[PDB]
Parts: sequence; C-alpha cells; structure tokens
Amino acid sequence: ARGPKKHLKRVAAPKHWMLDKLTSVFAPRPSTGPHKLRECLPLIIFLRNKLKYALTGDEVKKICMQRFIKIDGKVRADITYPAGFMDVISIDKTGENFRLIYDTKGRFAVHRITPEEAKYKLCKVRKIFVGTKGIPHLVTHDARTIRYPDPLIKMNDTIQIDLETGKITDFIKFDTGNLCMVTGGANLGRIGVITNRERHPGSFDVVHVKDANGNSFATRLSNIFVIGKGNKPWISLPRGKGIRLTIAEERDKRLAAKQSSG
Amino acid sequence: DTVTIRTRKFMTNRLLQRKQMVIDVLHPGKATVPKTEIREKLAKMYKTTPDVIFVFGFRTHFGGGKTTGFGMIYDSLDYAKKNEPKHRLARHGLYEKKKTSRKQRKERKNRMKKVRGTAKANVGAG
Amino acid sequence: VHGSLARAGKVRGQTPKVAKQEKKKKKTGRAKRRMQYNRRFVN
Amino acid sequence: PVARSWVCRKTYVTPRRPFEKSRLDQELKLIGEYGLRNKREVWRVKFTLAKIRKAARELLTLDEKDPRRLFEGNALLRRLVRIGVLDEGKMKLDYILGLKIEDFLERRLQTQVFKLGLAKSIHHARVLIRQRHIRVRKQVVNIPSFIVRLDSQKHIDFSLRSPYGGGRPGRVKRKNAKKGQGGAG
Amino acid sequence: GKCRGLRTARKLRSHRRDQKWHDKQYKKAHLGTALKANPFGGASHAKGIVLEKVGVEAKQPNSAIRKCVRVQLIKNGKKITAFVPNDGCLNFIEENDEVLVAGFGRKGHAVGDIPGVRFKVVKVANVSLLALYKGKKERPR
RNA sequence: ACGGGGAAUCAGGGUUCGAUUCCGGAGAGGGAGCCUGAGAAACGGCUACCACAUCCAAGGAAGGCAGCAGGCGCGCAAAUUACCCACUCCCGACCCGGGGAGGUAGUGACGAAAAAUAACAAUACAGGACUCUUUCGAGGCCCUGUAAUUGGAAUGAGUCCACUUUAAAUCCUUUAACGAGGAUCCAUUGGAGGGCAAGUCUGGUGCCAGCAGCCGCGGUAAUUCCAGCUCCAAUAGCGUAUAU
Repeated sequence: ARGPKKHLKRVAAPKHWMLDKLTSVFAPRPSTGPHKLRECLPLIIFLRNKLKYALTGDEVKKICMQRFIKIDGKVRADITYPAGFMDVISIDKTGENFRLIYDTKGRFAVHRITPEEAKYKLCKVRKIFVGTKGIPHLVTHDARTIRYPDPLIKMNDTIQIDLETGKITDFIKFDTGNLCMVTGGANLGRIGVITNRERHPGSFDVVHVKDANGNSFATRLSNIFVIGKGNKPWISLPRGKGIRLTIAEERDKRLAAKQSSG
Repeated sequence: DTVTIRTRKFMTNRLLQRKQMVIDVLHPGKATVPKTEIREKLAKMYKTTPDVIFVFGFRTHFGGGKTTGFGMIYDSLDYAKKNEPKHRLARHGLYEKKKTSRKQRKERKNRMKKVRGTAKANVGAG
Repeated sequence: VHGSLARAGKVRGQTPKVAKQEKKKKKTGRAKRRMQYNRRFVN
Repeated sequence: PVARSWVCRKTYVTPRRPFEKSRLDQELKLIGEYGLRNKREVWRVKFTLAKIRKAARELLTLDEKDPRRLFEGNALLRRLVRIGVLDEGKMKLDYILGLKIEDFLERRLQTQVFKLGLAKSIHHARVLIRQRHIRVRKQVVNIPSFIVRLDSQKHIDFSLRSPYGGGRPGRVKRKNAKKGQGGAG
Repeated sequence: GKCRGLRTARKLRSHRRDQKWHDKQYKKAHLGTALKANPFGGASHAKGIVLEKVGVEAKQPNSAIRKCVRVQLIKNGKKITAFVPNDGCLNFIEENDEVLVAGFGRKGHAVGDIPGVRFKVVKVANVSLLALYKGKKERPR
C-alpha cells in the first residue's frame, strides 16, 4: 500500500509452481530476476519439490550457497533466483543438466539434456534498438542487451547464444512456415507450424498455428516463440513432444500401462 | 530378528554427499521398534557405522503392521555436522543447542536498549 | 390485580409426591433399533 | 493467515416432512434388516444416491456423442461397477436412474461379513468389526461403514492377532484359565 | 395487462421496486421505523432488572390471571411486561433481580390469552428458569 | 454499505448475506503539517490543537494495544498475561542474528466426518410357513417379545511402564499389566386432542393452578394442567429466542 511487496502468500502464487495448501501460508517470492513472476520458477522450488534432492529450505539453503548450482554459465547465490523459458541449469557434483521448457499443460517439466545442448540456448527478441553512436542494440527475453547484432534481426526472432560471450550465432527469422512453441496463456506448451499471422493494427496480432498432429489453434503474437526451421526443432522434446492430448485420450494412456511397471 | 527392514525410493544426494531413502519397517506386532535398533540394523544392510545413520519420522499405520519412516545416510561424521539440522542431531545427542529460553533472552535485549552505548553499561548489567 | 398473586403453584405443591422406580437400564445404543424393529415386524 | 483448510460439508439430508408414518415405518425396515444404528446411517445413503443421480441426470440432459458426457459418464459408470452395485455390461448411463437405496446398503462391510459366513447374525458381524477382528485383505479395519470394492469382496477373512484369529486368547479366556485353576485344582 | 416488451426491462423493474413496499412482511423488515420501536435493539434476548411483579387477566372465552413481571431493560432503559412461563414459578422472581427476557414465540405479537405481552423470562439472576423448576439448580437465598 | 472472488437457500427463474484469513482500498483517539528515504503525508517517526490522560522536588517529562496474550466498560454474546524459530518464508554486510508474521500447544457442544452403551448360546414361555392328523395330537431345521448372567468367549471406555509423534513435550497410531454381570462401564432433550408419530391408563386440582406457535383444555368422571406408569420423535445431541 505504501511501497513494494515482499510477501507472496500460498497458492495465490502461480499455479504451475505445483504447490500445496497446508504448507503454512507463504510462498517464495522470486528475486525479480530476468523473468516475470508469472513465467518463472523459483530456484528453491526446483530443489525441494521438482527434484526432491533436499527436504526443507535449509538443505536447499546450503546447496545453492555451496556453489554447485550453475544457471546460464555463471553460478548464482540466491535461494530464489527466477528461472524461465529456455534456461539451462547444471549440477556438476552429480553430473546432470536440465533444460526447463513447458509441458503440454504447463508445469515446467524436468527435462535432462546433453552437454552439447547445454552450451547454447534460444532467446526471443523484444525490440531492435539502435542507440547512441549509431550502435545497433537488441533486447531478449532474459534482458540481454546485445550490441552489434546481425542487422537482419528485426522482431519476434530466435537467437542462439553460446553462453560464454552471448554473441548471437545461427539466428532464425520469424516467418509463416516455421515451428513455434506457445508460451503463456491457456494454450501453454503446444507445438506447431505457424501457417498464418492475421494482423490487427492497434491491438494484439492473433497468430494461428497448425500442429503436426493435424490439430490447430491460435494465440497472440506475444505468446509465440520460434524454436527451429521448417518442421525440424533444434531441441529434443519431452514425451508427448508438446502435442496436447484430450483428457479422454490421456485417460487411455493411464489405463494401459497400469500394472505393467509396478 | 523379525524387524525386517525394507527400502524404497532410494536416491544418492551427491550434491550433498549422502543417501536419501525411505525405511519401511515390517514389525509383526511389537512396539514400533525404536530409533536405536533400526539405526543398528540398517548399517548391517549398508556396511557402515551407526554413527552416520540418522532416521526421522516413523508414523505407524493402523492395525499393527507395516510402519513407515525416513532416514538419510551420510558419509562423514563431519558431514552430519553441517548437512543434518540440529534438532535431528541431539535427538540421540552429540550437540546440545544454545537453548536457554526465548522470553528470558527477549527481555534482556530490550532492557539493553535503555543503557546501550557503553560497553560497561551493557555487558556489566546482566 | 384485583386480589391475585396470592396463589401461585397452588397445584404444584399439593399433589402427592410419589417416588420413581429405576429397575431396567434401557440404554438407547443400537439394540433399541434392533428391538424397536422387532416390536413391529415380528408378529 | 493460517493454513487450516476449512473444507467440510454435510453428508445427510433431513426429510422435509418430519412425521409421515410411512417414511418412519419403512426406514426402520431398512435399519432392521441391515443392522444400522440411527437414521443418519440411512439418510447418508439417500444422499449419496441423490448426488449420484443429480449428477447422472445432468448428463442425460446433454445429447449423446458429446465430449463432456461421454467421458464423465464413462468415468461415472466406472466407479459404480467398481464399487459393486451394477453388473458389468449393464452400463449405459441409464440404469443408474434405475438404482434403489438398498444397493449401496448391501455392499457395506457389515452386511458383507454376514453373507460370507464369518458370523451367525447380521448384528453379530457388526460387533466383530468394531472389536477389530476383520481385516480387508491386509489391514484390520474397525469401520462398519467401509464400502468394499470387487477386489476386496473375496479377500475378507479374520485377522492374525485376534483371539478368533491365529493369536492368543483375549483377556476373558486368559483370566478364566487362571481363575479356573484355583476353581477346580 | 403487462409490459412484456423487449426494451422494457426498466419499467418491469421500477414497478417491482415500487410495489414491493405494500408487502407488509417486507415494509416492516426494510424500513428504519419498524425496528426503532422494538424495545429490543433487534436482539434475540435482552437483560434488565425487575421493578415490580404484576398479574394480568385473560381474554373473554377463558378466564385466569396470567402472572407477569414489569421488567425494565438496561440496553435502552425501556419498560416492558414479561410473562413468567412456568407453573407457580413466580416465587423466585424478586424486585431488583436482573432477569433475562426473550421473544414470546410469535415474532412480535401476543400469544393466546395473554393480552398485550410479547416477552417471556428465560433466566433469573443468572440461573435458568427451567433449572429452577426441575430443581437441578438452586437460587441461593 | 468497505468493493470483489464467494456464502445460505432452490425443480426453471430467483431472494437474502458478504467484517471474516485471497485480491484491491482507508486508519492507527479526531483533524492538519513534515523531516529521512526510491518508495511515508508512515503515527510500534516527529510538530502543534482538541478530548482522555501517566510520573512531579510544582521547575519539567513522556504516550497512542482498530499487533500477540490481559483487564476495564459495553453487552444476547466471543480464548491462555503459556513454548520456540524446526518446517512457512521474510529482513540484514549474511549457510551463522531477528521474527507474538506463522507453527505448536491450552480453552473451545459455532460447526462438520467416522463411531460405543451391546453380541452369542442353551434355558422355559411364545408364532407360523415345515412336519402328521379333515379333525384333535405331535415334534422339530427357524423368527423372535419378554425374565435368570443360567454360561462360557469378544471388546472398547479408564488406569498405568516403555517405544513411536515433535526444537521440547502434548493426542491419534503400535506392543505391555490390569480392567463387565445387570444399576458394573446407570442416555438424553421434547411430547402422547388435531395439524403430527404415540394412552377414551390411575391420583390430584376444580374457568383455580396452569397448558396452548394456531384451533383450543380447565365450573366433579380433564384423551391437553400437576405427577406416577406405559408408549412416541431425534440419539451425544435435542428444545427455546430472533435475523433469513
């Protein structure tokens, strides 16, 4: 009422964090990092519940501070560092590396990836921002102001940064024939080719999408994120490949495997 | 004996250098065998000392049958001194806390405010 | 009032004060419904 | 700002007309046959059967071949066949309306113990489960309101600790042997 | 005999917002003058001392002298008549006693032979009037 | 009348309620002004005024429990001046200090879920399908109403040592040693004219006491009052008052 907020309560917090109701009242409030609240995943909840390596805040408190956690190449030291789309994280003591992309319902599924894919990442742009001294500037999803890009970079594109010096290599333009994954919104976490972008001057530019499964949907341009060329994604996808299944179809899969693994 | 320890959901916390697991007791009807014996038996199944094994939270089921509890298996006696929380440690006893009171302490720091500024005034009084 | 309020409890107070007999503990529990079902549908 | 999940709700419905001489007369004919305790033990069943038809009816309003009916109804039919009240292959989401009160009553543990031997009278089975003698295939349960699934239909036998079971006698028999020893010699 | 139109939703609405006032079951419960003249402040009960003990007759068809009390409340300081419902339980009532008074059972109306009394007494000096009758409690003397 | 997400009630419409733990707003007795700070017109910050006020050497000083506990007054009406920071996360120069935010306890018939007070048998009475006699007579697999614990088995209520729960204890859960013969381990709250389930039973009272939501009962045979006995409703709940 008089300034900033510094207490986020229970499941008033975003639903995709996959939280409880009887763990007291409050929830970790991300440290205002490179993503909004309603798109991020606190690094604390990635170590108690999604991984279940630890038990409480304390056993998480001592891990992150022992400087084993590595996010985006340079280590972090805050318990609640916001995560986000297309972020790479590494655990050197045990030896795994995670990718943290959206599921077909939206839960930030645990996704182990190879060290080759642990080098780079994919980041969308927000504005080509030629600034002082005639110097071209960009901005990306995680607030990387890259100077001096390839001038062809215009808008809605995807860049690939080595995660040692940024320095975009192998960009892909936004076109109407390329793969794209939807981030945010009810359609959270589906995959399909664009096939249309119907403009609306002065409002949200609605982008339709057709999936390789034959289904179709639509979102607004903001929720679109390009993840490859043609029908080839640069990244391996989890089980289901981000292809939404109706609750009837998802029911069938549950019943078949029953009493077949445990 | 007929304690019959069983293990489920086993994970090796390398980033902490310990073991994480579920201990599943199967007592055929007894008094839910204490933490001492289960710490004793578990080592024989894991080939280590009963100094390093620490268990917590046995919540027996209804009917005098299967009883479930947690436990973690460290590697060093030193490591239990920084990876195990304190109350879990003195539970058997190798570290008594700083615990004296709360209100006794809380009253003290407040009455310190009335005389704060001089080391003699502060430390001498109380 | 005309002359009233002089008599109050005229009946409760001159009735014979008879005592009660406690012989059988008819606790409700559930055998009640067992026999309360067995008063009607046994005949 | 406490944790304290405050979600609770009734599970019985009070009849609108309190005295009818036909609702009172009939409800006893249920408690008497099936060994219940009070009318709550009946109205609770009337409520579950009311809900399961207030839910079944809504689907019947929806036309067939429908996304929400076909799944919810199949899921609705799944629990009824699983719980022991309807024949397999007698599921069309219409015979649900043809169910009556006693069908949920016949499947309780109390009645089921009686039908599978294990007792001499329908009342006797009820006291046994409350003395902790009967185990539903793995665990001794003392809840005569247990509703038994098909898997647990043929897995109901006495326990392993009970005096009736493979265990030691109770206190009455143990004490009589000691008292009888001085009684006779 | 009706509006029944399709752009008439206001007239069907400012009519019923007007003709509701003739439903005395609604005029009482929604006008500030109805509750104001209630000796209770709209409350269920109201304590107050006893300033005398008086009896009141019955209507024409059947004769008797119903016993009552002239309880003055402490909330508003008003004066009301309170029936003493019990068989000969006017022996425990005494002046300056602070009895508890409740509605008589008809939501603000007389009941039966009692003329003009809408209030009965439930407690007497912080002991239940039922308890005094059946004897479970006892008023110290 | 703080708004909203919601809540009660219900066939389809609706009517009532929202202070109440989530989101947003206003405030720290009533008003006004302002320093520090990115973010206060902050009051567990200052400045005055007003009302109520606490120390005083009579010269002066200090405060804001619509924070957690408490008491006063108010009332129809609302908890213990108890433990700690372990889970909840927050603050700080920080794996390390602090948190009456919160958790844990205690009180707690606002309320909601499951669930005791009996089960069995032989007894002698008692019925009818069964048995055989047109018929009487019968002997038996059963349902039971009542009465003897007649008699052996089962148990939870309660005590009480240990384990388990948890910072520390507390209760549930697990194994001990005891622990049921009718008042042991004793079930109630309201009724028996009608609506509205159940007595044209006995003693008393005599348009008195009183009952009665309403119709109505009470003046010598009260189916209604006061009691006794028997039955009825709901059963650890059930009547009363008022809002709806």
